[PDB]
Amino acid sequence: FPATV
Amino acid sequence: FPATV
Amino acid sequence: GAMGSMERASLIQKAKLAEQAERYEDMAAFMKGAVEKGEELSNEERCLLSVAYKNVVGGQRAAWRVLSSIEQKSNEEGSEEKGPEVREYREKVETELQGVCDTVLGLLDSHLIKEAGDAESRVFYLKMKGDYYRYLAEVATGDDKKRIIDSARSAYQEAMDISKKEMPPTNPIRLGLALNFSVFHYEIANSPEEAISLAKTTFDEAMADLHTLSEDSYKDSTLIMQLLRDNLTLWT
Amino acid sequence: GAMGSMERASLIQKAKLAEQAERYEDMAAFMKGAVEKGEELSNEERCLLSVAYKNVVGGQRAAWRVLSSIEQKSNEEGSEEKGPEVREYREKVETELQGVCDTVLGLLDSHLIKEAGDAESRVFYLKMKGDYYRYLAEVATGDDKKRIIDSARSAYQEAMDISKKEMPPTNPIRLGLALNFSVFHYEIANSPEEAISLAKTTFDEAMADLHTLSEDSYKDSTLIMQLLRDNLTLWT
Ligand SMILES: CC(C)Oc1ccc([C@H](N)O)c2cc(C(=N)N)sc12
Ligand SMILES: CC(C)Oc1ccc([C@H](N)O)c2cc(C(=N)N)sc12
Ligand SMILES: *SCCNC(=O)C(C)(C)Oc1ccc(Cl)cc1
Ligand SMILES: *SCCNC(=O)C(C)(C)Oc1ccc(Cl)cc1
Ligand SMILES: [Mg+2]
Ligand SMILES: [Mg+2]
Ligand SMILES: [Mg+2]
Ligand SMILES: [Mg+2]
Ligand SMILES: [Mg+2]
Ligand SMILES: [Mg+2]
Repeated sequence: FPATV
Repeated sequence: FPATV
Repeated sequence: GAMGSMERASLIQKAKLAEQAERYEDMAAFMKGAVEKGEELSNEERCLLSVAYKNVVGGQRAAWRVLSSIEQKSNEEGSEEKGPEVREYREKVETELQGVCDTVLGLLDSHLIKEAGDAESRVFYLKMKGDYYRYLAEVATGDDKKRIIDSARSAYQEAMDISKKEMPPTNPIRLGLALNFSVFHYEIANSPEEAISLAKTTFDEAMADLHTLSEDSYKDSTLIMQLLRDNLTLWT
Repeated sequence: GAMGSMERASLIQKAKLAEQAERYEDMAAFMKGAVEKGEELSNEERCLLSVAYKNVVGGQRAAWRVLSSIEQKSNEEGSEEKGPEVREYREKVETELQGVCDTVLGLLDSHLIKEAGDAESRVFYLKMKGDYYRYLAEVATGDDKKRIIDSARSAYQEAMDISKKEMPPTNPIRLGLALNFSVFHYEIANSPEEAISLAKTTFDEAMADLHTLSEDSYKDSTLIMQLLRDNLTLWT
């Protein structure tokens, strides 16, 4: 999965 | 901590 | 409101303790209680609220993905019928996830966003609104799916508009908003080119503004810029 | 019983799914429902019950230790008064932990132990009874603390007596019982010599019986024997 914050 | 199962 | 009898300051203090103890459901309940006191939140308090719910919903999303994968495999050809249980349990986790998202969106709508006038608070809350609609979109399949996606898009877009007018390109909230909206484009809106363009332009504009920053601010900004780069590497 | 309307087999199936999704509270609730159907549990079902509650209570214990450490530091000299909140939140987690332990002990008493006649089931359940009284003892400070410790000791001792008569020295349940009873001696009963003696004798008697085992049984037994050795290394 891609990075999110 | 010591090991328990 | 089960936290109605506890002092605001005590709720914040216990949220911090719950974080130290990795008790994120408790942390979220304490922060919900703090929000429901009706006062605006400080920068640190907004972080506590976001950390708490990000961890709760993140665990739910991870579990939903495991169960959805099992359910998909159970529906392939040659698979042996195992009954309604996988679907039922995936639905249970899904309904709990939706409940958490609805709770967060409810706090944002009643009344955090409407009282947030500074860019650092308003952008942060609108980003959260986009994020929680995005998590609803990940599990949505009904008549309202397009409206859920559009609600995420609209919140992110309002946050973006404010952030570009009122924040420097290295502001970590602006960067994190762009990171997440780019992920929205890639994973939710089937717009990988928009996702890539947004991540790249955000990264490049931040790079050009790093020269203005102290060492500590530089560390904060470059941390998020690296996440943009990580996603670009995944996608290209 | 909230799980009263769900089939036993469906509860077991969902417990396995919950384990795959790392949803241990759900797993425990499903296994509690299965136990409450009133039938005996198979070897695999006993494992599911134990894994579920071990993970739930293990997380509670870890959180309790974090909070207890903060509370101890808040009571040292030179520490600034921070109010009742640390104690209150430690007490909240403690009460939840005690509730889980009481639930497990209740399932064992109503009526798993009394129907367990084979050594593999009876030893396993009596070991669990010792374990959950041990977790109660870790947090106990009242008039009943010595009785809680003695309840753990008594359950472990009955399990030990059966295990030595009815199981080979390499049986993994016998080994795990001895591992945990040794930890009880060291951490709860202030009996480090008994803890060390038990771990060493258990290890040596298992070593001498490994020659009787298949490759797969050997792997199972040596895994637990290594935990005994690890504790001996910690303690000597
Ligand atoms: C100081 C205020 C504005 O709030 C933060 C700023 C930076 C951080 C992190 N250290 O960069 C942080 C972590 C937090 C937490 N997890 N409780 S609150 C928080
Ligand atoms: C086959 C039956 C008697 O039950 C087990 C035996 C061995 C194991 C482990 N693989 O050694 C195991 C793990 C389990 C789980 N966590 N759901 S049940 C289980
Ligand atoms: S608000 C929680 C504290 N911040 C963080 O954990 C990191 C990820 C380091 O910074 C950001 C979080 C959220 C945003 Cl919108 C931006 C940076
Ligand atoms: S019952 C859960 C499956 N078993 C295990 O996870 C390990 C730790 C490998 O084996 C034992 C667990 C419990 C006992 Cl009493 C003995 C071995
Ligand atoms: Mg007040
Ligand atoms: Mg649904
Ligand atoms: Mg644009
Ligand atoms: Mg029936
Ligand atoms: Mg108490
Ligand atoms: Mg003896």
